Amino acid sequence: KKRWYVVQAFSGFEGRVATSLREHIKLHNMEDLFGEVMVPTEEKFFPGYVLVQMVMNDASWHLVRSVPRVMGFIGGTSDRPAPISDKEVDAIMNRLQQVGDKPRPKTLFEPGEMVRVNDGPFADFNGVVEEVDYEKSRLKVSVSIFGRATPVELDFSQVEK
Amino acid sequence: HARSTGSYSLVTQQPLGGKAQFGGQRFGEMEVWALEAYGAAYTLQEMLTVKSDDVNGRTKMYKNIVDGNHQMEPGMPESFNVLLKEIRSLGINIELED
Amino acid sequence: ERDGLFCARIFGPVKDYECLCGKYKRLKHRGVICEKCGVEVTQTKVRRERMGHIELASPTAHIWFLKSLPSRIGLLLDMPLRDIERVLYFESYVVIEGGMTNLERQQILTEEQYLDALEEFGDEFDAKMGAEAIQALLKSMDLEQECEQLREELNETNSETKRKKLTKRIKLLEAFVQSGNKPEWMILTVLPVLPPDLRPLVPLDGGRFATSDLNDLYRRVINRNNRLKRLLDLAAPDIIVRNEKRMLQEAVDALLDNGRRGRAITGSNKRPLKSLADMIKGKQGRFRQNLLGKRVDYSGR
Amino acid sequence: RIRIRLKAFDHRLIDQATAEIVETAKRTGAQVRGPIPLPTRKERFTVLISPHVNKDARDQYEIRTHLRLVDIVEPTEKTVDALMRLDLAAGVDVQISLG
Amino acid sequence: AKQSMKAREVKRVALADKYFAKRAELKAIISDVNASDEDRWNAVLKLQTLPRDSSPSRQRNRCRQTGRPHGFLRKFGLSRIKVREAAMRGEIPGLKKASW
Ligand SMILES: [Zn+2]
Repeated sequence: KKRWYVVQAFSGFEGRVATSLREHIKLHNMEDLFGEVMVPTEEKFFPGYVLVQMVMNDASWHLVRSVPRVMGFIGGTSDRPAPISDKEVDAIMNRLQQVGDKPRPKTLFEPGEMVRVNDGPFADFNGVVEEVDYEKSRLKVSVSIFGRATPVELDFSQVEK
Repeated sequence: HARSTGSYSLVTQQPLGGKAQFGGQRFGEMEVWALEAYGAAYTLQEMLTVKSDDVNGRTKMYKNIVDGNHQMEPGMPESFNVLLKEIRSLGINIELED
Repeated sequence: ERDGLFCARIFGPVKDYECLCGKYKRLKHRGVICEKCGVEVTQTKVRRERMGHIELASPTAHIWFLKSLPSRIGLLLDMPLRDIERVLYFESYVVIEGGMTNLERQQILTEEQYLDALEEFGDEFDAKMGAEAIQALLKSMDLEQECEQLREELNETNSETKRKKLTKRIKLLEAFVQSGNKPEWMILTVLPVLPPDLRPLVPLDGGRFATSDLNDLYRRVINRNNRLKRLLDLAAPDIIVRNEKRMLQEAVDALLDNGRRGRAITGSNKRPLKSLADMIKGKQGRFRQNLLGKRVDYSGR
Repeated sequence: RIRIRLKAFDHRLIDQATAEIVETAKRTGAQVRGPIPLPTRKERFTVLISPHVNKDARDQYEIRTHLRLVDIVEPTEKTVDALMRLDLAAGVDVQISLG
Repeated sequence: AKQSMKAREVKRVALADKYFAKRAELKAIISDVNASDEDRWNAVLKLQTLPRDSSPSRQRNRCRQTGRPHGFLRKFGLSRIKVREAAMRGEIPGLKKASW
């Protein structure tokens, strides 16, 4: 039985840490002591932590800490580092996309009249949105242009609440 | 080198240092001790409030000198307000009573 | 940045009597704040006196009251410095009014001590850790009650060493009651930020900004605090938020007095960066360099 | 591409506005599409001009709403943002739309 | 028109503003072919119960200056007579005498 553990890497080199970890496994051929390696990603939590299905021998512990650009495990102590849980894995299995679901297929940011456009033509700008076309994913934000609140069809992702 | 009134530093409103930067000579700590050692009290007050730090004090001083007045409105050093903001930016609550 | 460290609405307009973005270019309506600008309308030196506050997600105890030798929280909660730091850096648990169990109030707990206790005293039992637990301890510390006890303890003993150890603890216990200082004010909950004007961002001769060290410190505390708020939104597991709150604790402790904790942080290149307490202390602080000795106009050499 | 719909009652004013917009575009960015005149809306109205009765007595008014379609092919950093500053003549409803 | 008439109109408008959500809902219910008969009946009865002035088909468009019911224009909110005056004065933007 292989239980999960948390590894800390230099944040930013995480995919390269995951690749080097798989390669160190297939070098030192402790293939029966490693199951997977997770870096989850949303359309990126967790910011700098690598999840490893593993068992705990001191040889495999030295293996994971001899993988380059890895600081160490995160647990209660450094003698016997800590696995995480299992009761919160059943609820996480039913839902694995809480920060990008179809629960609210419309408003991604409170409309009202306070928003800023940056991914559209007029970048680094803010305006008041009277009406909105959520159905067709459109916004009528009236930006201040030539001393006038002129509206402009902007994208939900293009603007920022 | 000589300086009547030149540029002023940004974080603490005191004159700049050096010659290439048109600056004023450092009235250091031992000179403050040597003026405490006499009875010179107004000389030290204008030497570290009017001539150096207090911005409204030194504009009042410049108007008073070019009008013949010869008088100082003291005020507070602005760098002491910087000390209050740096101690206050910790968890410490420094104030000014009364 | 709206609204970042160097904000408009939180502090003031860069230009004197001007909305930085665009309205009021004369001297009539000094104060109006349109929605397009989210900016106040006052003087250029108004930002030097105005200060901001960072809502620290996780409580962080002050380093000046935890490592002053003797620590302010060390001789007040009757706990050794070593044990205080252990719990503070998410390496030890602390009990707080457990209940009907066989455990003290000051006595700490380890992973093994908690695990067994967790399966034992699953009901009425409280054993937190970090500044949060520490705060509670201080918060729930009847000052007056301790006075009499300490005073009675000093009059019911003859131990020389103990006498001096008891007189130094009761002195700081009755002094806190004499003033309006609370025991829960030791832990920082609403970290204050120094005025931008006092942490100036000027470019040198060229096209880049030579940034101060305090902007690195505040920007790291805010980066970590945003990460910790997002993880408490997402319900990350225990070890993730313990490392996250521990990194926030070390970030706050590095902002206030850098290097009093283990080896000081550094930006460029290996030299440590200068914190607030290092703007106060030393030969080049504010006392010895700008308040006792000043540079002086009408002077020559 | 940024489509811009200028609408106004006075034609001269509209023209002036359009030119200004073009100028604003052309200095910052490059390849302004051009000021394309769409059809004018001549919304007419008839009314009886007597207070009481005389039905053949009538005034026929109209409001000529003019349209100008200006398009900008390359939205740069500098160009799109510029619009905010350059203020045009009053009584000209503009309507910018990126994409 | 009288003051009284104007007041009445205003009241009607207010009522309309108030009761729109409910009334609309009721109407929808009544329409909905995929619904119970009893429910429909209730809805119909419910509608009756609501005030009459709550209906939008009750309120007459009057001139915003004079309250004259007839000769109205929607674009201007004014009766013909007043509209003409406005036009003459320059008070309606864009409006001028048309010939073709
Ligand atoms: Zn403004």
